[PDB]
Amino acid sequence: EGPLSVFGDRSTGETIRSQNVMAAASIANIVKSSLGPVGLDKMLVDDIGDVTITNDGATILKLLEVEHPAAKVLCELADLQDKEVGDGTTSVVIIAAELLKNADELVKQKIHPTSVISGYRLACKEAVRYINENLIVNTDELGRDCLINAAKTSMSSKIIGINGDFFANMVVDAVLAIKYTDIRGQPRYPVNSVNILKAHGRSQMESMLISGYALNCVVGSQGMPKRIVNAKIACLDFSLQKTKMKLGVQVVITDPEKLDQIRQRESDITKERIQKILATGANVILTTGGIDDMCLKYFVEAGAMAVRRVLKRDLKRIAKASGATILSTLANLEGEETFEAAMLGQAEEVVQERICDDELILIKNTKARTSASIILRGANDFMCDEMERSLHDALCVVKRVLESKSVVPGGGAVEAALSIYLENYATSMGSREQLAIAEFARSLLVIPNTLAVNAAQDSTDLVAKLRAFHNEAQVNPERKNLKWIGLDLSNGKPRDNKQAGVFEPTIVKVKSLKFATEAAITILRIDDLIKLHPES
Amino acid sequence: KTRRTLKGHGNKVLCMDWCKDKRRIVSSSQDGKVIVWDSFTTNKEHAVTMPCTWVMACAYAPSGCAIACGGLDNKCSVYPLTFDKNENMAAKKKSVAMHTNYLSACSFTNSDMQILTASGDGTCALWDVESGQLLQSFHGHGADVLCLDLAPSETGNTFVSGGCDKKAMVWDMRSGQCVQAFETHESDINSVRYYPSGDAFASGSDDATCRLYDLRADREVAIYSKESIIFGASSVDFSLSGRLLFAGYNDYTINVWDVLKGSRVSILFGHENRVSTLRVSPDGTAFCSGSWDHTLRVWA
Amino acid sequence: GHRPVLVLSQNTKRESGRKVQSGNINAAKTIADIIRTCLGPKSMMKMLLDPMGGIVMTNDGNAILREIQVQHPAAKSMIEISRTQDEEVGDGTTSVIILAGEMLSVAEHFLEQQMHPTVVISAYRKALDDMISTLKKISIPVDISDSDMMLNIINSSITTKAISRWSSLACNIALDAVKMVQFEENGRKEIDIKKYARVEKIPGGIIEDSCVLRGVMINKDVTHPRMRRYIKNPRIVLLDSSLEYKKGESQTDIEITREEDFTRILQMEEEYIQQLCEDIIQLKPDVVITEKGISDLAQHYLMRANITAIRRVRKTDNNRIARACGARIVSRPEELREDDVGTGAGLLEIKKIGDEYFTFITDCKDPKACTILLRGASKEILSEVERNLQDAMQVCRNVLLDPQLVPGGGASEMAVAHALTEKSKAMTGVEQWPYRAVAQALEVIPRTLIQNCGASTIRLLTSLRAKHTQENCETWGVNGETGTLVDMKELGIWEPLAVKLQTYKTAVETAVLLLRIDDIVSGHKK
Ligand SMILES: Nc1ncnc2c1ncn2[C@@H]1O[C@H](COP(=O)(O)OP(=O)(O)O)[C@@H](O)[C@H]1O
Ligand SMILES: Nc1ncnc2c1ncn2[C@@H]1O[C@H](COP(=O)(O)OP(=O)(O)O)[C@@H](O)[C@H]1O
Ligand SMILES: [Mg+2]
Ligand SMILES: [Mg+2]
Repeated sequence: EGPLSVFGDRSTGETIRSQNVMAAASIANIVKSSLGPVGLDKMLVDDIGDVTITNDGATILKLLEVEHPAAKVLCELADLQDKEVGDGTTSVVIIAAELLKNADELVKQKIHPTSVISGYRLACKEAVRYINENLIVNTDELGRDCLINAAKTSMSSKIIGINGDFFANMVVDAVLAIKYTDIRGQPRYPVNSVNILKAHGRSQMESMLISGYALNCVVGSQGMPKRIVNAKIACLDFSLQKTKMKLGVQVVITDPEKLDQIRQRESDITKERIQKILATGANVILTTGGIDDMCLKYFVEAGAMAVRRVLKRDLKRIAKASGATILSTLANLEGEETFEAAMLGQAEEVVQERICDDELILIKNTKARTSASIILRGANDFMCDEMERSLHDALCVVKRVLESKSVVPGGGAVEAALSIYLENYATSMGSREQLAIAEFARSLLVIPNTLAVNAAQDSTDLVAKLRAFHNEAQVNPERKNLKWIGLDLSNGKPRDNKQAGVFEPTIVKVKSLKFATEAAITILRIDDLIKLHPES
Repeated sequence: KTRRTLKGHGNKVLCMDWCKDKRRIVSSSQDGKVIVWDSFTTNKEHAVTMPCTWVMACAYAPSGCAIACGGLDNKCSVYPLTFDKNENMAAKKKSVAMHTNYLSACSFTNSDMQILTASGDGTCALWDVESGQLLQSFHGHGADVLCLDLAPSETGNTFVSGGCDKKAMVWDMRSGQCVQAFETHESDINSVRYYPSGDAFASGSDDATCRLYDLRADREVAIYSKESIIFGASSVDFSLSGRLLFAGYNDYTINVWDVLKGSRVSILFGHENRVSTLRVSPDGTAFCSGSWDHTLRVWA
Repeated sequence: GHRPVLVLSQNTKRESGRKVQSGNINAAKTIADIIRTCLGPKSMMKMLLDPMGGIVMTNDGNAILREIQVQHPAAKSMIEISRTQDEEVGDGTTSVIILAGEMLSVAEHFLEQQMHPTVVISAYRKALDDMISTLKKISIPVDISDSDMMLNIINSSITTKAISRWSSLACNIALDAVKMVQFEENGRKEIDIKKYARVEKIPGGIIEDSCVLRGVMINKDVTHPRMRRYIKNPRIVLLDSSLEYKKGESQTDIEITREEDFTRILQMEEEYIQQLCEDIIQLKPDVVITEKGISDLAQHYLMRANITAIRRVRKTDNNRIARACGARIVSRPEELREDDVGTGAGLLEIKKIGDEYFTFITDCKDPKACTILLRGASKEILSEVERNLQDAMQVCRNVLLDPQLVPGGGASEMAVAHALTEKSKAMTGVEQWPYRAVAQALEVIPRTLIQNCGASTIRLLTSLRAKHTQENCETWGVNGETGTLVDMKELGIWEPLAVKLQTYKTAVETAVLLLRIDDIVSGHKK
């Protein structure tokens, strides 16, 4: 097969370019139907009947089986966007695929790919500059209502979209509750400290935001009390079992009288440790290790609560919230074995609550630090999982809005404004990078077009009206308030989205643009593919 | 006399090893699943999955704090056996061997700082466990090397290795030379095992013959063959007292020999496929041997 | 070779569009139709064949749906919501499935008429909020201290089951068990009937002989025959540690060099057993119950003090015994205390039923755990009786926690439907049509009751709707036996408010979840 003599296939030039564009288009088209408030969820049957109902683009692309390398590039692009921002996962994939498609259309006209790449880089830089200079709103002016509007906008298109009036309040309260400050006065919001527990049963409106922490654990023994009025929480990182000598220690008995004493000590050691821990005044004992029966009996007789096999991250969060100190050993700097009362966490209550035939621990009103947890109620497991994903997206969006106090109008306003501005700007940059920047601007219009199409409306007319509004805003200095005009998908007409409360964090748009440009450049950089035959 | 069975392998059993406490039997299988089940209660103490498949090398440290494994991946790794209950055993992987061919067999030394790897590249290599670098190679067999056994009782700093080179050669780490060589099997070499005294060693071959060599005379001592047995032996071992020559065979059965006489003392069977490994428990009370029949039954 | 190039892996199908929505709605409707004929007092039993070889004669919807394997994921969602309804409230499992099927069936009509599913979902959620409001409005309070009302509620809960024949006995058993299990500690009310209300099925006898014990029952016998099988007022000591001699945790080896060391070690093993037994005896108990084995020498030492021992009892049974007799399970007998000794069991009886020995700790005073003894024709009959008793106990717990009641027999459905229809007249947008569609789709319950009874559906529903259009007629429903319109103030069929709220919520939310769904993708591996 020719003189090259390689054990594999080879596609060169237009063939491989069209293949890559087709793969990117396929990945885009899989998730294109789940964009905007009029988007719809998707089932993903997992070859064994496992069902996953989701609208999140990252989840859809992660669950799918993808073989083409460019399709992979898009899938990991979505995953990166989800990891580093948390929202806009579908938008970034759609934008990247459209950028690649238009770039290849340019290349097929004998425009060199280097010129297209240079134009794309210039367009991305200028788009980011324009967004940061003209299309941002300072959230300090709008107060707390801006956070509520941002959360509601993020939760549209999700299974909790209609219930936004309630879910946004819950999300904002949780995020504000888990807020903590560090050195140099920077306020940071450590999301993933909001433990999210799923349990089917009652309606969505009956989901609870715990003013404390929620453990997916129960008491180790039925004999313990299941409620403590004033909790003295002690956190341990070691198991409470019958102590056994380690690998380097052996028990050899020559005088048989010592065997009974040795066997007694074998459990008296743990008994003494538990006696110290109880004598310091502790009421609730949480440990990451196991607890066998005799230790449970000690806790039962002491009238205390003991929980075993607590997750390490859960234990860390509880210790941080209640002011407790994690202990891996009961050893001090004096070489002795003591437990001090100064390392006891406190809380206003610990309850063995029951949630839909199953029980869980509620640690309410931990002192010295405020913590939050959310228990989601739904019809079944799949719906609860989708609720959890949507809730995580909302939490991430609120965290971004709080950390960076800039938001941008939603509903395709930014895309239309950028398209108009970049189309005007391309005329003063080179000769072929002109075409590259024009195609970048045209590709940015795929978002409002997809939004309008998903609502079964005239996409062309709506996008034309939006472009006319934004052109008038950019041309007439006195009409600069038209930049906020976006799309009203319920009525299919242009609407001032800033007044409507449709906001997104600026970081979402900026990072999506940068990542889409980089992925498009990477794919456009390929003009030849060699696929070696597998050796299996 | 089979007393228990061990059904914990998805594919055929390739090799196994014992422990000094007689409770930490480890093994390797075709799939790449390694289990360290207890010897008595037949319960998996702890298990790990090798990322590759076709692994027939597995050794157990005399101290018991680590295990080694390897196969067609051209790789030998050390898995420490520290307690560390809240840990995945794949994280503590330690890649050691840089081999250009499949690893036929690996073994520890009495001190858990060296491992000897016999591979299909025709060379046996010595690796320092701690530092992880190659100690010294052993140029030798012009073909694949299959078996590898360390001497007991100081090892004499010596070990023997055999393969399809038609000969078994004794080496010396203190000088890195083939001090002794024996070429009398007329077939492929499969297994080798030192006599308990350490001055002799038996070897199984594909000609269904078991041969005993005495290092104090440099000549074969006793032939162990029968016209009934036509399938080559795959494993061989000695009794603790040194009077029996437990040997594994591909005839689905196990042939028992007498070191002094070799007069067909007994025979046992039970496996539904080829026997791949056969090791004697350190206490000498009982023994065990796996097979390709997916089982690793134990005889007492 | 030149293998084909493709984006997604092979065997990765993908559907989209109107076909997906129609298929989902059809799957839900099929699931509903499977158990449609199992609703009401005149429901027909269904006979299921377990893959392991068992037979499940049942009428409960959840059991039927959990014994059925399906491939369409919408059917899987329906099975999951049935399980959710069964776990959350305990009954209403076949009502919620029918309701969800009907709402999806009426939503398909709007999907086919160029209406986006988001509008339908918004209308559904508004309708659900108004249903909750109306149901809370038409509810009535109930005195939980009145035994007659409790028995009547449980009866209305079990008139539709196979235990309707012995309804009186069933209601008494369920009420007594639920009231007995109810417990309060540290200011925390608790009704744990899944743990401390055990149902034991012994085939044979007559179902009229089945009764709830004032104590517990286990399938255990005395370890040694010499032990007494009848103690009047036993002091019970519970253990979860072996009364044997066992090896320690550390590796321990003895090195014997003198002659007497072997015999001395054996003698000290015996002495250790004797010391444990003496520590047990120091409290002067009458019966010792352990989760782990008791050695023969320990049995001898216990019989020396006239103590009955039970060898190996499960953890849950031991917990129930502790709750019933007021004991406290302890591990090390040397730490045994007087408070841990369980006094309060008024009798310990060990009698033979058939060819097995059963231990009775009945006659307890103020017990917090009960064993429901069921005797009947065979295993399947007793299993169905147990399921009906579970439904009754769940209903009793729901009423105890929520003392509100709503009329049954379809009266609540019609009342809520009429209220929703009247409220829809103010609505002017396009959302009013699906709103009214859900309102009248709520009417499937009385329609199914009338269909099962065998009467004419069209005229009965028309007359019932006409009656409900009047002012004070929220309690007018149908008879499931005579197929006539009656007043539940006279018929006496009432249901807990919590059950109806959960049913409506689950149905509407299942409809919303399946309406949100499009573009099914399948075939991908893990
Ligand atoms: N209420 C609303 N009205 C109009 N447009 C909206 C509204 N809510 C969200 N959008 C727009 O829908 C687009 C799609 O967002 P979505 O697809 O949910 O995010 P992701 O891409 O992370 O899944 C966003 O760009 C946003 O501007
Ligand atoms: N005597 C009766 N007359 C008319 N309807 C009744 C009567 N008893 C119960 N019902 C109705 O039958 C339904 C109960 O049927 P059931 O099989 O328990 O369904 P589910 O399993 O969903 O609870 C209730 O909706 C109730 O209104
Ligand atoms: Mg989003
Ligand atoms: Mg019922």
